[PDB]
Amino acid sequence: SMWKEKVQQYEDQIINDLKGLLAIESVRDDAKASEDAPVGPGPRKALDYMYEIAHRDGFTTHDVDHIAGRIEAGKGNDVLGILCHVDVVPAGDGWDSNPFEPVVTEDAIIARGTLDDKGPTIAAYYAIKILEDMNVDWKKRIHMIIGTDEESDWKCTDRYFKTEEMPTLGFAPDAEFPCIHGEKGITTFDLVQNKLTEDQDEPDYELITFKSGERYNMVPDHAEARVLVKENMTDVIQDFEYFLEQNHLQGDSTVDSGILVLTVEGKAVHGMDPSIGVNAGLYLLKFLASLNLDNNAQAFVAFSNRYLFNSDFGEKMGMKFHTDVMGDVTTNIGVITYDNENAGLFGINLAYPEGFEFEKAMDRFANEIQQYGFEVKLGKVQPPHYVDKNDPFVQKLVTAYRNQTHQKNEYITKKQLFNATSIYLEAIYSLCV
Repeated sequence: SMWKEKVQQYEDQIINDLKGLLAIESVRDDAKASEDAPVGPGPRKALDYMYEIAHRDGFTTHDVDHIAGRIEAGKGNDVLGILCHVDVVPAGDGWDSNPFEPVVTEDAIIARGTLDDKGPTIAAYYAIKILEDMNVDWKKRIHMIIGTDEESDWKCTDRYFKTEEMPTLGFAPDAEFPCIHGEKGITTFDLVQNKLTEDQDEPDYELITFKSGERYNMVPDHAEARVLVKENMTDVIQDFEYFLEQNHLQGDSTVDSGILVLTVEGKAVHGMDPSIGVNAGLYLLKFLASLNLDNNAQAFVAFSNRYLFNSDFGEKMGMKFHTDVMGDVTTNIGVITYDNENAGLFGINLAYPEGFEFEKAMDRFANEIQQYGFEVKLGKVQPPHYVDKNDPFVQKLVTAYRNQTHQKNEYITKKQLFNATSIYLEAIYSLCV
């Protein structure tokens, strides 16, 4: 395309830069490591080499303990990350050429690291340099993140991500769980009430059943309470209507034979953002809170009100947590049930960004709850993670690709190399410009 010519104007500089990087015997050497070169002198030089060309070309860089680092470009809130590495495996068995003296041929360039990774690392960097030469007007920051330690897999756990910013999206071809934003974390768990089989006076109201929602991460738009009314009913009915209008709610009340049936409609919406909908079940419990109920029903209504009502962002559970780009901890109450025999239950869906402290928070709350006769039953934990095929950059790469088109004696084709730059080039452009 136009992209392809563009690169062709940088052919010699790409080759030169590449040669320079292949010529470094950046092989792991644990026995000669130091604090200055934690995996040995080679990889350290290869990482330094990258910072030099970055500087030569005017990019800011940032080093992390001389094991990994980044070359920075672009402008804006979002950060696209491209993760690569400059360490290389040993050459070893029967090379027809010097593995760390690159030979550039007519069609091809021959050396260790041509394929993994030095070639793609250079392609990526040149896509960025080319775009920069255009003096193009960026809308995203780009972090070319460069590692040296084969032992790490780019986890939010590993040395770089302990302290450096997490890319909001990106490409990390060789890691299964890179620290890149992707999928919100998500769990479920039940809050279960301990039944209280004790003795008490007859109550103005006995809650017989309550049901709202189902076991989906949706905001329930329907709730029903069936209540035994000791004395008269005109007051409760009148108050329910008032409550419905004060809260701008559709709902309704039905009587038969001493049983009052209270019904509240809400607004279903996905549980991944509950603030947007209206939880019928929580609203109905909110109203029950004003009544003299039997003990168990009253503790159950009370619990909803202390921890649940009007707390879409985990606030009343001690779990508010805000992320600069990745969103907030979110709590949807998808299911609420109650009956005489089993007492009460609340099903919670809790969505979190990396890296909210999940189990620590649970434990704290798990205990706070003890005093109220409520326990936590843990559902499935699905931690935040990156999904390569959902990633908007990986996708532009596949599109850009479509638009265009440990061995011995490893080599890379000139054409493979320039094409790789064209495709990085197109994709990065479309996405950050």
